[PDB]
Amino acid sequence: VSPYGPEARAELSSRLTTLRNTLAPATNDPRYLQACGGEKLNRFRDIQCRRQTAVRADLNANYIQVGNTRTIACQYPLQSQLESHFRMLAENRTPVLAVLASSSEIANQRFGMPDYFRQSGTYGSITVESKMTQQVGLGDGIMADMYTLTIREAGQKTISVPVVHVGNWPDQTAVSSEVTKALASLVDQTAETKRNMYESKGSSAVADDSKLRPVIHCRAGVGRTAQLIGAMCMNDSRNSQLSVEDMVSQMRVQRNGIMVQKDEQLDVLIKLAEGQGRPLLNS
Repeated sequence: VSPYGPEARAELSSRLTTLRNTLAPATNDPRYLQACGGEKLNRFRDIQCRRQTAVRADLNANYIQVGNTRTIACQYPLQSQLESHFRMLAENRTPVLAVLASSSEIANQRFGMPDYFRQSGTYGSITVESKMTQQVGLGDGIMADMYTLTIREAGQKTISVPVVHVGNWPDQTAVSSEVTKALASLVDQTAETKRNMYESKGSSAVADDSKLRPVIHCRAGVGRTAQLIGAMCMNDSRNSQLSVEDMVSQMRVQRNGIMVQKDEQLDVLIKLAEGQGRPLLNS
């Protein structure tokens, strides 16, 4: 018996599959947040948002927790959702926003994915100012671009959020383990330098568990986002013993059944798992 063999992984896929089929949204499904007024909520009719963990009423976003690791996964905001997207960023006092949508995607107007973090802009009352800083090589040609978004709203405390942007991670693909672990750490490390900044400042958002969470998003927020979230979860010593099965089941139950979309992305979390002698299945 090898916990990571052909057999074992076959068992993992059965379970995980039944869960996706089971979590599929029905029409007006009560488990999922529904678009109000006819305004559009969902980037893709079928990538839905669990009502219970929903962050705001008008975004497709979710508070997620696997083990002891808390973050917020979302979809790329549609143009009309930006003033709320920034609001959530500000109120969460975001220690870091990781964006995994490639530059070709954002570039292509057909996709309607605004280039919101790479330049200055005014949305409603919220004015934003971007400023590029370092640029880090993660390996295998992958590269992260770093920015700093300053969010200003009249009458509100000005908040700046550090952005980490992996511009060349194609949609529907998995970056290797090594680039993945390399990315996860770069995200954790950025998170703490900023958490530490609010901490030495006495911000009460530190007490609060709905705040100071890493916001991550790609295109649909179930693919490239999941894989990263599964590797941040594994970087936490506290999340010990938590198998891949639970890991995948919590993301899926707290967002939708498409979390960890492709079988190759899942292979990556199975690789990291094997590398720590971490279990795949439960029991």
